[PDB]
Amino acid sequence: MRLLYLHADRFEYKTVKPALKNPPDPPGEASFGEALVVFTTVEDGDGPQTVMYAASDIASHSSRLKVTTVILYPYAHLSSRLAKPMAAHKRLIELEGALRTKFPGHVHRAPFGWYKSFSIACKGHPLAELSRSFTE
Amino acid sequence: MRLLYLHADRFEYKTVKPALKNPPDPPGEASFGEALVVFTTVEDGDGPQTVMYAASDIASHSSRLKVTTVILYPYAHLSSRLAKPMAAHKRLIELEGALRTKFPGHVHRAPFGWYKSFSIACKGHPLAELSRSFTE
Ligand SMILES: C[C@@H](O)[C@H](N)C(=O)N[C@H]1[C@@H](O)[C@H](n2cnc3c(N)ncnc32)O[C@@H]1CO
Ligand SMILES: C[C@@H](O)[C@H](N)C(=O)N[C@H]1[C@@H](O)[C@H](n2cnc3c(N)ncnc32)O[C@@H]1CO
Repeated sequence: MRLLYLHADRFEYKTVKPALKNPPDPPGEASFGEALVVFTTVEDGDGPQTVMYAASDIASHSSRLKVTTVILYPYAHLSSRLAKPMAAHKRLIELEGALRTKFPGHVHRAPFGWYKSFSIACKGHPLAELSRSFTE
Repeated sequence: MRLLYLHADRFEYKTVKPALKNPPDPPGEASFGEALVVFTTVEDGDGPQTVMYAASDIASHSSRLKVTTVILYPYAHLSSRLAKPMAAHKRLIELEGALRTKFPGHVHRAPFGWYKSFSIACKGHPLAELSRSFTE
């Protein structure tokens, strides 16, 4: 699992066209205030332990930033070892569930399988932008 | 070299604090209209051939999108095999020079060595967001 932690003053996205033949999440759109935006690439070989590591780190980083909103934003472009679409959608479902057990704020899981337009205003401070890898 | 091609309706950034002890580029800020924003991570082992590959692909992708502006945005977070700061600044200088020989539009090299705040409005269409690796 490759992740990118963007501490944003603002985030919003809208799904456009389907990217997979059968996108497992309905289309949609959302906009946010301050939020840690976690760009998430599920990698071939992520399982439950990977998920719990990532959940723990996401919650601890958020606590550091004092953020109360976390967006889990599926992203196919952070690495060159992706899990297949089905497996990836499952791990993201589990990652959302797992993060709720470690983080008291708002957790928003963005839809998986769509091309999306997004806007972000990413903060300029030293820890606004960090990358993370998790494995098992 | 790891790259991320973000086809944006809009982009802007401002440098905040220094990130290296001696940032080789002066501080600054800029804002743009439509533009391909190339998030660039220089990897340990990039040389001249890597640069020319990336320049060729950047120019050809831009031609596909019919964009006329390309931002080369140094980014330390796309991979886990970075070149050292000096080497990376050099390759980005060369990448900017090389891209001018293949792409007729505006090429903006963002400053290297700063923490930055940025805003992007990234397009929703099928090729608005692509990743690329180049090696030699
Ligand atoms: C394209 C860009 O605008 C958008 N943001 C996008 O990347 N959409 C992805 C994810 O939502 C999802 N997806 C497929 N594989 C994966 C994976 N291994 N890990 C996470 N998501 C995946 O399916 C879409 C196409 O790959
Ligand atoms: C932090 C985030 O807001 C900002 N956008 C940032 O990443 N700043 C980077 C690059 O500008 C540059 N830099 C250092 N190493 C590299 C490298 N190997 N490749 C490209 N740039 C590098 O030095 C800064 C700190 O790593």
